[PDB]
Amino acid sequence: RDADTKIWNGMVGELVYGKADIAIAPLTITLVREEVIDFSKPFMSLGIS
Amino acid sequence: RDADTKIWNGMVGELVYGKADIAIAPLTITLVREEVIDFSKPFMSLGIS
Amino acid sequence: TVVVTTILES
Ligand SMILES: NS(=O)(=O)c1cc2c(cc1Cl)N[C@H]([C@H]1C[C@H]3C=C[C@@H]1C3)NS2(=O)=O
Repeated sequence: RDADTKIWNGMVGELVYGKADIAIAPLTITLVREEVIDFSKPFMSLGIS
Repeated sequence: RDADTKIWNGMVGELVYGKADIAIAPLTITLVREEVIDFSKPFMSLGIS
Repeated sequence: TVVVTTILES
């Protein structure tokens, strides 16, 4: 999110604003992304290393 | 699932059949369980060892 | 057809 204009960018913006249908991509499952688009059960696990 | 009877047992069986509201349990997210009950996002990661 | 968005990361 842009902090003031309150529009999404990126691939999450492409899904919210109807441009695309599915984001088969390394998109991290976060809280603030979950509220505006649904996420699958995660297909790959990772962490800080 | 029971074989030849098609009746769930156990903790999944209590949620499908309405006796329980929520399962805070070591309950493994699998395929056939997802078709009958919704899971949350995972809260621990593991494997068969 | 279905639009699959993704990004160019190896
Ligand atoms: N080998 S791996 O780390 O790429 C990997 C990682 C994961 C796998 C399977 C593999 Cl092979 N499945 C799990 C799945 C099982 C249930 C719990 C989370 C999803 C639904 N997600 S995961 O924990 O993100």
